[PDB]
Amino acid sequence: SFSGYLKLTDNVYIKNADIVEEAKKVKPTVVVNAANVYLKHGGGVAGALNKATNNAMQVESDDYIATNGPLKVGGSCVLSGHNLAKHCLHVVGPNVNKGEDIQLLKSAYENFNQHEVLLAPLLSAGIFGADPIHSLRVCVDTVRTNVYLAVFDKNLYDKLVSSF
Ligand SMILES: C[C@@H](Nc1ncnc2[nH]ccc12)[C@@H]1CCOC1
Repeated sequence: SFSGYLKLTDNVYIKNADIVEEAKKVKPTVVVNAANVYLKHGGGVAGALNKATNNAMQVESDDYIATNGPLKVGGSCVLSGHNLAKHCLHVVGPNVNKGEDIQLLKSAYENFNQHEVLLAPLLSAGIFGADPIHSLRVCVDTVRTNVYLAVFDKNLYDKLVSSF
């Protein structure tokens, strides 16, 4: 049901799109959230996905943290996808603006290998402060399952494709 994606490799595809609008159209099995360790969905992809769930994602996430404590940087958890997907895979990439080790980006992408197909953003890019060209290269060299990347910024999408 994914449409309009450019094929980059055997298993990685990319499109200039808002991941929230893509999830509402496709209703995939798994949508990836660019989470932080506390699952506090304030801005970027996380704030946008949470708003589309009418804050149900944040209520579920607060119950998960009250029970389990915070995630690790590089880690993940599977929660409901609410009205957007069957499941949401909350993945924590390193936030370079907070001094987190960029080597953890490969560990973050390894979480995608537990799922046959995913709709996802570029981890650690945008407000997380890492170089998006590096994030796409780590994605391609780490993920083996089928990943559909939605990149919101038009200008960054064009740069990612033309430098691939
Ligand atoms: C990390 C990434 N943020 C998003 N990529 C996809 N869907 C999104 N929806 C809300 C944010 C968002 C970068 C910021 C703009 O494009 C690249």
